[PDB]
Amino acid sequence: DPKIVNIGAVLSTKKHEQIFREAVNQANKRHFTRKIQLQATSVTHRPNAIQMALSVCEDLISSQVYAILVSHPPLTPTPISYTAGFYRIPVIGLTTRMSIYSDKSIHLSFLRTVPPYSHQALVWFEMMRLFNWNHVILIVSDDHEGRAAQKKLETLLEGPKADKVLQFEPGTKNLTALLLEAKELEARVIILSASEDDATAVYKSAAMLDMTGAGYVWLVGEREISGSALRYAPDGIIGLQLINGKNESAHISDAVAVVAQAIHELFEMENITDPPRGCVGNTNIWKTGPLFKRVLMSSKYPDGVTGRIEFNEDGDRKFAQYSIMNLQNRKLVQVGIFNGSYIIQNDRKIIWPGG
Amino acid sequence: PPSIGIAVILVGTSDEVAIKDAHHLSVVPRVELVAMNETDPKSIITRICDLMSDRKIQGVVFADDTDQEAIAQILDFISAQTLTPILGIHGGSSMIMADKDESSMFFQFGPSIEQQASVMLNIMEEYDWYIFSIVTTYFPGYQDFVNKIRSTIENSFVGWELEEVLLLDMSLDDGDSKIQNQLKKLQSPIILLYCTKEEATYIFEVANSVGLTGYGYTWIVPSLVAGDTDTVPSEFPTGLISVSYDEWDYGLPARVRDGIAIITTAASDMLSEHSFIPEPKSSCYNTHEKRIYQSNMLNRYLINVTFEGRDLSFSEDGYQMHPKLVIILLNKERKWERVGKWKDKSLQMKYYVWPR
Ligand SMILES: *[C@@H]1O[C@H](CO)[C@@H](O[C@@H]2O[C@H](CO)[C@@H](O[C@@H]3O[C@H](CO[C@H]4O[C@H](CO)[C@@H](O)[C@H](O)[C@@H]4O)[C@@H](O)[C@H](O[C@H]4O[C@H](CO)[C@@H](O)[C@H](O)[C@@H]4O)[C@@H]3O)[C@H](O)[C@H]2NC(C)=O)[C@H](O)[C@H]1NC(C)=O
Ligand SMILES: C[C@@H](CN1CCC(Cc2ccccc2)CC1)[C@@H](O)c1ccc(O)cc1
Ligand SMILES: *[C@@H]1O[C@H](CO)[C@@H](O)[C@H](O)[C@H]1NC(C)=O
Ligand SMILES: *[C@H]1O[C@H](CO)[C@@H](O)[C@H](O)[C@H]1NC(C)=O
Ligand SMILES: *[C@H]1O[C@H](CO)[C@@H](O)[C@H](O)[C@H]1NC(C)=O
Ligand code: NA
Repeated sequence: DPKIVNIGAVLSTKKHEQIFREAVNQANKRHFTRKIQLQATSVTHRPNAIQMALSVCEDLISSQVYAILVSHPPLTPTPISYTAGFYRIPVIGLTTRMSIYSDKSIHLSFLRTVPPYSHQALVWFEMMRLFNWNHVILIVSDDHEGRAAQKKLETLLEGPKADKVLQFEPGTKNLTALLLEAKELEARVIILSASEDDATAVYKSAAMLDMTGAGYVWLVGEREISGSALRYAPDGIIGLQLINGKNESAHISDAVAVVAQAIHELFEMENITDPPRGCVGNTNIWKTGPLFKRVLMSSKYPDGVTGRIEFNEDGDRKFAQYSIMNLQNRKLVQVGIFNGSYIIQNDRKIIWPGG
Repeated sequence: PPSIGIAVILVGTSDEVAIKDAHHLSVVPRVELVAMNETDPKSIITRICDLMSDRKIQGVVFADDTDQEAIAQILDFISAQTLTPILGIHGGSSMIMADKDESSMFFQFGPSIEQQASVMLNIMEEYDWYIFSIVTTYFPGYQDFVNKIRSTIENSFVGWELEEVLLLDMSLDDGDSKIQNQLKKLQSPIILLYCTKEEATYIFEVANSVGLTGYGYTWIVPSLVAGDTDTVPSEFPTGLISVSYDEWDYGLPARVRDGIAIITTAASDMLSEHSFIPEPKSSCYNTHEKRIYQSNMLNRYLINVTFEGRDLSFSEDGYQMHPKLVIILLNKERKWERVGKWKDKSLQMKYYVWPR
């Protein structure tokens, strides 16, 4: 008999639960499990965030889970980061891309197998090196996510410089003011960060001002060319898609893989205590938690279904891979990929705006 | 006059007697004292969700006897999801909480990080201690703390000199001695330290092992580190200065008194200017459904309340407007001695020459 460690997961559907259950089973198979053996413990999302937090306590933490995997539903992963964060149990984000979770100050024990939206800057950057755009205007929504991306890009710029950053109040519908302020500048590469609904707002104003014409470059992210945002998106726009970034299944398989390796690496050390069984009455952090985060946080899984798994200082995926997208004749057309480090331009030619 | 339910959750050993001992407005308070044994998330969420179904509670006054700042956070959560006002009047419930939700209605007694750090500089001026360094963890508020310091230093014709500023990572362990290395780099008489009580016990334990607790080294820390004064961790250096909510002058039943004051007064004001006061949630198990039917129109009022001749008003970030502060000094017998009082924006010290 070996020691049973539990990993837990909060997933979208009972089909995905089954996938998690089977991922662990294969880890058990793949690994030497004489001393420690994994067990899978999962639930699906709850209707509101209080019921969710509690579910964590009753269903997961009650089983002394060393980790909790978290996807989305079919209501964020926050009540899960907190409840679990309360004890310093590591929480692994499977599909959330918001930049809030990159903040160690409120989501301390959080890491994810996907990068935050703001990391798209790394690509826009290799992109400015490639097509020699040295002068850009950056237009971001004045929300956390907006500033996150602005912060991220300015870091890399200190080559090519940023002429002005125009920040706008999210939810606004008539941006003609903001846009005309940008029209006056000599620079014609524009980088946008905004939600779907704010993408839409910019895209329109951008048109009625004749700035989506030829001689303009529009470089954006995934949110800015998804769903509603596409209905009014100007042709010649370049945007990104996080490859596999929405395959819950792909990410369950890989998270479990990394976690099972960390769990084994961990028990190579000593003075490893179990997490607290249950919430009620326990108010001390799990002593071994901060170590276990350290062991995960510097794990490396190289032949992973979602590619090369590896986390930065903030616990965010590194070497994430992006499809480079071009809106051509109103079709999203793949013109290349960012493969973690390099841009690789495929045969399909980029039609800029105007062209 | 109609009756609004006000629950008062007093955690840990407390005298329900004087509490129940200590109001002609436009509406009356139907108070009900409740004790609670535990302070983890499932306990606190559950106790409050239950109480909210049994009765119709429009307010909550929370007091506890611990040093768990996570209680302040658990509450802010609870407060925002259910849209119920909650007052953390004493304890962990009262510790500095930075960046509370937008939707919250959670207010705490005691001074904001920005204010304490102000207080910490007035002291350093009294004794012409102008040379100092900062050390913080990633605890929420740490940014408000450093930034409040800076814009003061920056905008001052006084000869301040911020020598270094260290940010320590407690998310990860210290089996590599990363912290130790950082700390070893400090070389200033004063060291403002922003982090949590449990965080600080560990930091000092390390700071000692680099000769930084001795004389020549003075550490100033905020309320949440002093925490509760009848508890002094063994690794707290003697000579340690700290601000503190005057649990001396201003004790519990007085706090529970104004507790019930603010929630009642604020209710009155809103039945007056609007001929209605928002219905209390019947259940937390139904927050998605009943959301368009709820709001924080009471904040307008929970803030600006005058009572018994005192402005018991709150700020935006949800901390008290002008609380009475004591400045305390950890002495040679490892007990906390009061050594100064903070009133308006005026600081009065007991000593002219600083003690050893
Ligand atoms: C994303 O895309 C990038 C770019 O293509 C890939 O990275 C390169 O990967 C290749 C293949 O692994 C690396 O190749 C090997 O390069 C060696 C020498 O390198 C130098 O010179 C180049 C050109 O300037 C520089 O880029 C690089 O920094 C070095 O200075 C060779 O000696 C290798 O040869 C030996 O092995 C090969 C097989 O791999 C045999 O064919 C040979 O006979 C010989 O035994 C080899 O060609 C390359 O160095 C990488 N470049 C950089 C800069 O990273 C990534 O792999 C890809 N990433 C993902 C996630 O897919
Ligand atoms: C602030 C805490 C996070 N914190 C602990 C309490 C928890 C409260 C809560 C639990 C369950 C439901 C609702 C609310 C929410 C998460 C952590 O990031 C941290 C610790 C130490 C540090 O130097 C910096 C950051
Ligand atoms: C809570 O604990 C105290 C002390 O043990 C006890 O008096 C009280 O009965 C307990 N509460 C419950 C659930 O009965
Ligand atoms: C993603 O999920 C798994 C990855 O292991 C794979 O079997 C499947 O084909 C993929 N599906 C999609 C949406 O590409
Ligand atoms: C709150 O009420 C007071 C007293 O009635 C009054 O002076 C003022 O209008 C209000 N205060 C604020 C914050 O406007
Ligand atoms: Na993180």
